[PDB]
Amino acid sequence: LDENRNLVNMQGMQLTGYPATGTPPTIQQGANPAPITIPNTLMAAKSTTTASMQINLNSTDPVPSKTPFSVSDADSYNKKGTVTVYDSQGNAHDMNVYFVKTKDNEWAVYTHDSSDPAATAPTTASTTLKFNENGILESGGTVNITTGTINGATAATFSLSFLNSMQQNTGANNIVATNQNGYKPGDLVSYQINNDGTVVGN
Amino acid sequence: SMQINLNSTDPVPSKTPFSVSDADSYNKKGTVTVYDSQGNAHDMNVYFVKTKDNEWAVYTHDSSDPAATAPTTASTTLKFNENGILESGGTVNITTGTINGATAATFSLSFLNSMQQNTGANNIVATNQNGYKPGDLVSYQINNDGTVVGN
Amino acid sequence: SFSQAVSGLNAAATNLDVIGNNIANSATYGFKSGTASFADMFAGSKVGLGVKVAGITQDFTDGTTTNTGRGLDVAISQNGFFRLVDSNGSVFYSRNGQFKLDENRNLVNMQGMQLTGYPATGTPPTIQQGANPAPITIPNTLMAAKSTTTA
Amino acid sequence: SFSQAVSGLNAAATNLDVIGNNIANSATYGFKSGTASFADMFAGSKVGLGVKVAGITQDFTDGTTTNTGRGLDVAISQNGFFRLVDSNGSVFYSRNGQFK
Amino acid sequence: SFSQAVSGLNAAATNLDVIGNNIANSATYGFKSGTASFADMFAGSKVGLG
Amino acid sequence: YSNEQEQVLGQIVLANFANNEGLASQGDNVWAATQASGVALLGTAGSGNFGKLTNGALEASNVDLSKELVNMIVAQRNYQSNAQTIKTQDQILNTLVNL
Amino acid sequence: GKLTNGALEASNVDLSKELVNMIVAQRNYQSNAQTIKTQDQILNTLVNL
Amino acid sequence: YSNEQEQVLGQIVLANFANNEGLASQGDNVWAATQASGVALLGTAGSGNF
Amino acid sequence: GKLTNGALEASNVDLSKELVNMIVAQRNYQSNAQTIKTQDQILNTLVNL
Repeated sequence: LDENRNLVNMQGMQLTGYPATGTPPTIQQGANPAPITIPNTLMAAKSTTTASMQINLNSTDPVPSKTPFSVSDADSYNKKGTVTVYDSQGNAHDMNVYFVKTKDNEWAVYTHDSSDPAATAPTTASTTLKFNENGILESGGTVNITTGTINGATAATFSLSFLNSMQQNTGANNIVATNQNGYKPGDLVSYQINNDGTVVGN
Repeated sequence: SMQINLNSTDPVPSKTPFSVSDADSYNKKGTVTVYDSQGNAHDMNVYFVKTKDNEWAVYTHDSSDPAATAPTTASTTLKFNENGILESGGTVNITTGTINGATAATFSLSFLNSMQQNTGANNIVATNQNGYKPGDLVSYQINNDGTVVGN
Repeated sequence: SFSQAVSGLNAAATNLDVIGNNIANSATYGFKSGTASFADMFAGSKVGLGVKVAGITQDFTDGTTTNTGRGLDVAISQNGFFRLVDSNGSVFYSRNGQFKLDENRNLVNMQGMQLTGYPATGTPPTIQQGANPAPITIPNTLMAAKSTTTA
Repeated sequence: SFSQAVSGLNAAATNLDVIGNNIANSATYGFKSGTASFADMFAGSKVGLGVKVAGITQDFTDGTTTNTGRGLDVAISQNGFFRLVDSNGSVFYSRNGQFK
Repeated sequence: SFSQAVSGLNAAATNLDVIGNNIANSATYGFKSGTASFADMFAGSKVGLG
Repeated sequence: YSNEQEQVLGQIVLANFANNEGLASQGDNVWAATQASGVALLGTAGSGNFGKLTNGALEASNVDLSKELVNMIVAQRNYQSNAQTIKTQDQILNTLVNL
Repeated sequence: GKLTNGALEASNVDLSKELVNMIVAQRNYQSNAQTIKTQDQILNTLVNL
Repeated sequence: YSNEQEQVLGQIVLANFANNEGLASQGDNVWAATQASGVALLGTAGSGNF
Repeated sequence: GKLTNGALEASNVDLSKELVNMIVAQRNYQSNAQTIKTQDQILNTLVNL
């Protein structure tokens, strides 16, 4: 690895290969080979556009006792989960998702941003998950969610998904999977060459 | 040139106004060593103070000049867009002080490619300048492309 | 026609010298082994004119960390290089962490090269992570007292 | 060529002499161990001319304190050195506390 | 190579010295026993030096 | 200090390079940055792209004696093979001159 | 530091460390001797041409 | 000296030439300055081109 | 310097450092003999013309 960040041999000839273009970068094989370079260029942040939360629900859960909803009161809801998303500047938004059982196989989910101190607590249903005769999610698996505006950064709106969520006689409500496509800025830590020839920077 | 990365989560310093002695009065301090006409080294200190989200006042001082006036006015203002990219205020013409009668150097300090996002903390990515001091011949070489270079 | 045999003998001698040097510096804290890299020198004809040494490549893999114990001793893990300056201001880098304080109380290694770093200034002193690196000193002067201003 | 191996042998011999001095001095009140520090001798060429002994560093770690029952025997805990004078007035410093 | 066994021997010697010191203070009012804590020394390679 | 208070005198700076193989060794276990190695990137231990510092310890050399001895054997054999080639050319030239 | 009366500061030489270092040093010395032997054979080969 | 004070007596000078190859060897591991090598530049060790 | 009674100053010849120098000087001597032989063959091929 020379001073200009190119992969060269002992004599200085530059190694060539298919370059990566786009966001997220992928190898475009339709282009002519170009010298391979490894810049330190900090990686910018990606505001979230798609988030997913797969969860399993208990059938035997009783309905919340203390109507109405309060984000402060624990006994006011059945479950609470946290998903970390990222805005245009990479700031962390901690979406708390609240599960309240309304009727049989019907679960209202509320969304509240806890990272923004001036955000109002939701009072109306964000979505109503409907589970069929046996866990099988029926409707309401996808909802548009808008972040708060924190420290002048652009609020990131995204589609949050509950696909493949199930509601059966599970012992308790616990989160199975949470994923999101956003990330915060990062600096180059390492580089490697895979057995398929791809150069990957971590 | 000074490429820096700033954190968007930094609180505004409490101690107004900015004071060089007061560490609590500014967010970040950096140093760049420039050279005047004769060759004396001027350690220009650049101070970044956050005022409002997407706004950073920048002050400059000369740490090599004992007679340099205390900075009381903001030298410039960096404004970053909602995506964290610098929009305006990235270039400013700055003049150093006079040491032992040497002519002060007026140079353009540029904060190009500086970005404000959610990093770990305020870190200076790179600093550079095109001035230097007197140099004596140490070695010579002939490179691969035939160019003769003296170090 | 010894064009090839002489070059091969020279390359073998260079490789053997590199191996012997690696053997000799086996107990040199901060030493990295070296390996010669060879290349052929075909020139117009297909007869294979000879061989040449394209260079000597270091092996910058971290060595075993041995707790000698002496406090000043500092071992470095992963990437990084200790920064030193000689008496003439030139900048050098070393992985050897065997340091001592000289008579002027300046952190130096066995060869007297002054260890550098970010100095501290002010009252109380703060690490000037921006200030250009300076030689580190450990003065023995008595520490003054600060009048109580906040309790 | 020969110089690199000669320097390596000399450095190994110096290390072994330091080890022998330490091991012969295992029973010596106030003695401090020694360790040889080596440095390479690159000069212009990348071939690595050899190694050299940069110096011998003492290890001033406070040793175990052993009682003897003599009133003139005193040991320096932590840092500090006994100051002594010879016949000519020259000054010297020693950690050994056996006085008569 | 040798460094691994050297580190192991030094750790064993430290443990032996700690045990001997604890035994020597079997009758020492207000004394609290000591125990050495060990940790591996992996560095880059998967060999796990010492 | 003795007044139940401490001071900070300095912070050791670390250097990282784009090209480790480009550093030219000047001897005395010391490296110098040149054109091929690029400019030194300065920082602190444990932050950015720098490893932390171990106190009371020294980093030994990464020279394994077994590999060095085996490579010495192989290089000796290669040197003797090249010497045999030289002898072959010597005999060829002697044969031609004796004509 | 303070002074303790009626006692002496013993040496800080730990014997096991010295023995292990001696073993390492001797082996290093033997490796360098092997290097000298190899270069001696090289010079003999070149002379006997 | 014996009075616990050192005194300097002189400094060794180093000479560098524009053309080292032009020096006329006089034997006894000794070189002499000539017109081809040019006038010797004097200085101190560790500074400039010394 | 000081005088120590009941003691003798031994020689300062280290055998290891000497044997190595003996090997090196042997090689130098053999190289010079090889040069002599080369000049001898030079004179031979000139004479036999």
